[PDB]
Amino acid sequence: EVKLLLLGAGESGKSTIVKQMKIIHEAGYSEEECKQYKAVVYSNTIQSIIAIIRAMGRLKIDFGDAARADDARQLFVLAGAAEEGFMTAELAGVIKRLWKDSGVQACFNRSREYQLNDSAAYYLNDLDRIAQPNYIPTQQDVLRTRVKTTGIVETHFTFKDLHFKMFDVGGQRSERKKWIHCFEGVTAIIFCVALSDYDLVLAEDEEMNRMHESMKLFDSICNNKWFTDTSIILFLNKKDLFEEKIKKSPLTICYPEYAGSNTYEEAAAYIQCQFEDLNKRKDTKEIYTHFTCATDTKNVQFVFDAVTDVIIK
Ligand SMILES: Nc1nc2c(ncn2[C@@H]2O[C@H](COP(=O)(O)OP(=O)(O)O)[C@@H](O)[C@H]2O)c(=O)[nH]1
Ligand code: ALF
Ligand SMILES: [Mg+2]
Repeated sequence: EVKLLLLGAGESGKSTIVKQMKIIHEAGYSEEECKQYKAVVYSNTIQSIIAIIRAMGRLKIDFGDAARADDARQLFVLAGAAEEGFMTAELAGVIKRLWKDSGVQACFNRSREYQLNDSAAYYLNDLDRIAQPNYIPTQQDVLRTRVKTTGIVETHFTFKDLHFKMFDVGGQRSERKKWIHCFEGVTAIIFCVALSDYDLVLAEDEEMNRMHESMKLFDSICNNKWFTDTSIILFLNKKDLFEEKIKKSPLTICYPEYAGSNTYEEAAAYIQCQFEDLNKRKDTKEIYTHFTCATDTKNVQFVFDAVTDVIIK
């Protein structure tokens, strides 16, 4: 009986790691379970297109083609069905024309300037498929869903003859007050960090850099004497989004003294060292770091397999 606790700031990938356990250790989501997320997919998709159109006003960005104005009006007239688990070929068209508009795209490419779901493009780019009549979300569609965790979620599974009890909590500031309820008998903590957060700000605070917040959290948990005997595993998550982002957005936004290049390998090791540096007992305490893509099942499988042997030692 092993107890794992998934900690980290909001949207770091904790719940997505939990979803993988089902796919990797069980048999993935059944049809009835996939259908349950159908409305979340649609809700997520409609909320993402609205967040972009909402930002265009704030940033004063015009549509590329004047006619998009009617489509934008139609969107709100029709948005209500989507939430109920319904997508009409009419609504689908509206969203598709909007998504392809150059002004909408220009706004999309300035997303660090507001709050947008990591999966907006994933879904918006796959509209034809997800809008089909009789659509049932795929395993990846489920993994891509965004649903806020509030409270404590407990999940169980068997792996390598061990019975796992995985604990997951909410990372927003207002939720952190609930973390101490899970502190008992923890075999290992899996601290999730979103690498692509380096240039974003807190949903709960536009004055606070998202990566700095994680550092504050990791420093706290890692050096908490209560966890002196718990294995600290660090997942430097969203390696796939970081890879694409490092090429165009400067890391000096987060770490002003970074003198390396806009490359993945070099910028990734740097962030690793920043976090590993917070450990105050480097000779007595070990940090087990892994770079991950929580939405990629094969990646998570090989990484979880390695993490368990560590737990098995
Ligand atoms: N592309 C990409 N998105 C991810 C990854 N990890 C999680 N996501 C997406 O990021 C969003 C937030 O993750 P979630 O697991 O809800 O985070 P929590 O708030 O920490 O539980 C969800 O829509 C996920 O599908 C990753 O490595 N790559
Ligand atoms: F934003 Al998270 F679980 F911390 F939804
Ligand atoms: Mg969660």
